[PDB]
Amino acid sequence: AESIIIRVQSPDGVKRITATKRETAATFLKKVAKEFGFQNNGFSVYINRNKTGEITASSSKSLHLLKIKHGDLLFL
Amino acid sequence: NRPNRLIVDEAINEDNSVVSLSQPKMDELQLFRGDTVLLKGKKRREAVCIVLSDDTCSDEKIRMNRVVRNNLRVRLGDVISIQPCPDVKYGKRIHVLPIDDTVEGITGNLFEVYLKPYFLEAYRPIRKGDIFLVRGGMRAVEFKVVETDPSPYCIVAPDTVIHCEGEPIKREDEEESLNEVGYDDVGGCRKQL
Repeated sequence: AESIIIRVQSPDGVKRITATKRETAATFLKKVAKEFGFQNNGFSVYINRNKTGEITASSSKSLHLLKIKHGDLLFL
Repeated sequence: NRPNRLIVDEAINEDNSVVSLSQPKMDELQLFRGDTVLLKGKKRREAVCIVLSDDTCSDEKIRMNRVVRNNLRVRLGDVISIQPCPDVKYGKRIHVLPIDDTVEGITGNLFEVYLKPYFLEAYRPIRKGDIFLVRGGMRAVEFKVVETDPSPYCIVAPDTVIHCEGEPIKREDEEESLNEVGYDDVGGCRKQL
């Protein structure tokens, strides 16, 4: 059985975000665009630590290159 | 017989905040990639760590480091309970203090040298009373977590200002020193153990 209990690491805490069984990046970008009020052309998706390394040094592709698992935690 | 209960064993990873479990077991417990799992040990003490998939892990055993094991008050062949954290929070306050024996001969500021690079961009889970070893800093210094904003545990928030008072703390009797000679202090001799 599959349980969507994915959690997001927010500055306040790591809580269970409102996610479905299937959804794309655009769907998630739209969520944070209303919940946090971020912009789709601003909000960046990251699934790893090294927050300081995200500054320019992180030019990796969040596509099939990094291979995102079904419920990867977003380190924000 | 409760799949969340596994027997603690040794780990191949020297990560102080990471545990290893079998893929089939991870599926049974419904665990993700870098998920934050809560490990309940003995004496009503629990620790939080990240779970990693390991093929060298048994179906009834869980691999973890010596630190977490000792802090869980469990020994080799003991049974612990693992449960993914549904609700976690960032440490809006970090109070850590160096041990008196680890500051012998030194003086000055250890905050900007040790109690910072190990927190900044680290994003690791810690519990009140846990001890971590900083190997990536020339010398291996032992630091004990006095307390945090949320009790009794939380995740290291690099955005939060860490606070380290200028007063070293004494070590407890049940708390061993990471300077002790363990299995990781033995090189070459593998099958000789």
